[PDB]
Amino acid sequence: VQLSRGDFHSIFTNKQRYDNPTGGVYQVYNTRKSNRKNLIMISDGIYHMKALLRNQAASKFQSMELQRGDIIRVIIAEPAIVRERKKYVLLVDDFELVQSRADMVNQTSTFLDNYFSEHPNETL
Amino acid sequence: VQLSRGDFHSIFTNKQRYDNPTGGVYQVYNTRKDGANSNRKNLIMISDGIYHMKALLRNQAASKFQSMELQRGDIIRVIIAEPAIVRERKKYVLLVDDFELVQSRADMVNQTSTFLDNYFSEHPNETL
Amino acid sequence: DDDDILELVNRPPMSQMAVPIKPPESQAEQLMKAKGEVGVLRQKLSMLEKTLREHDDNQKKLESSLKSSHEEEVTKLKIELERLEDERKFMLLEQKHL
Amino acid sequence: DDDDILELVNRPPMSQMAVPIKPPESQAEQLMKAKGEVGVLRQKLSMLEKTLREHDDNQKKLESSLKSSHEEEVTKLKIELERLEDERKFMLLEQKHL
Ligand SMILES: [Cl-]
Ligand SMILES: [Cl-]
Ligand SMILES: [Cl-]
Repeated sequence: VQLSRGDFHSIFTNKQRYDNPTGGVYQVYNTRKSNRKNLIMISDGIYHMKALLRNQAASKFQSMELQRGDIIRVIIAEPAIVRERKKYVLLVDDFELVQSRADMVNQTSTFLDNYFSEHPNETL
Repeated sequence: VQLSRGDFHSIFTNKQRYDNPTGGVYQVYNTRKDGANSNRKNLIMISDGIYHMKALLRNQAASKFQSMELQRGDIIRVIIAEPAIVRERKKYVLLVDDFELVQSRADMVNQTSTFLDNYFSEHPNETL
Repeated sequence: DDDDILELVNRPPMSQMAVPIKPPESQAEQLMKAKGEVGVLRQKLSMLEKTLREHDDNQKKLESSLKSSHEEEVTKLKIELERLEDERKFMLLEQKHL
Repeated sequence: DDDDILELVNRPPMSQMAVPIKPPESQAEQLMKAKGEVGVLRQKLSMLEKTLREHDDNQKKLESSLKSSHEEEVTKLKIELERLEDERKFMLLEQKHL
């Protein structure tokens, strides 16, 4: 399955994407294998970023025991910029499993926050 | 270790014992080791050292026996009981409502005891 | 086989010291029974609240009806009193004695 | 720390389709809450039954009091009608000279 390559950059730079950041296909990059457990790392194939699972997504991710390599499709989400524009997060309220334990599309992706620290003018 | 020897015979032949069949020290002879919500597990075999007889655990005795996982060899002291003979003086039973644990898993005092009902079937002139 | 003996489990004990104890229930059975009871109690509460509102509504209706019936009776008697007061005044006016 | 991110977990969601689901509770935790809720609902029902009983009794006492007050007023008017009937009877007896 193909990921939504570079979509994390689109979420914070494109207004129509920022306003409705759903339908993206992403790979779980890292998890803390409570509350901290809802904070995961996800990959779009180019960039990796933090995602905060909330509501039915937090309950689903936990019961399904999802982990690094699993590919998900985001259904309900909100973008969020915190700590004086330094930290980026995708608040995920709902998603579906697309593929379980897939091989990592990108092992050496760029942290989204590191990209926006070098290009601060691009963000909405 | 010191069972009330032949007490089962005393309970069904002596009026004073029949009217208060308590304080006896007996050893669990056999248990049904049932489907969790069944009454059959409350029906056990007990020994006085001479005879073995059926005992029906009820009330707090039934609850204590199963939570304590009591079994063959355990020695108990009966505190609340009623003698019964059902199906017109054919089947003997001690209805046990309460008891206290004396000793856990002692060796059998008697492995070749006589079944009380077999004793009275042979001697009908003495059972009341 | 031993069903006639098992029939004695629930015979009333001669001793007042023999206490009945419900057979153990798994946490699963207990939780399900508690959820079942919550649902029935909510249904009974929702019903009884509707009944209380109906009884309050019916009291207001019946009291309004009672007061109207009472005011109608009082008005009839007051009209009758006025008629008799008028008969007395007519008698004094027409001086029938000549 | 990532506490600035974690504080967004209960932030009210933009979507009405995002539903809060509390973390799994064991059967032991749920049993205590369910038995607690049973106790509360049985108490609410007990108080509501008492309230329906009180209301019905109050409805009866108000009705009885209202009827007592009405009958006293009605009696007073009938006694005044009797007084006027007697006054006219006496005026007529005067007219025919006894
Ligand atoms: Cl993480
Ligand atoms: Cl047996
Ligand atoms: Cl409780």
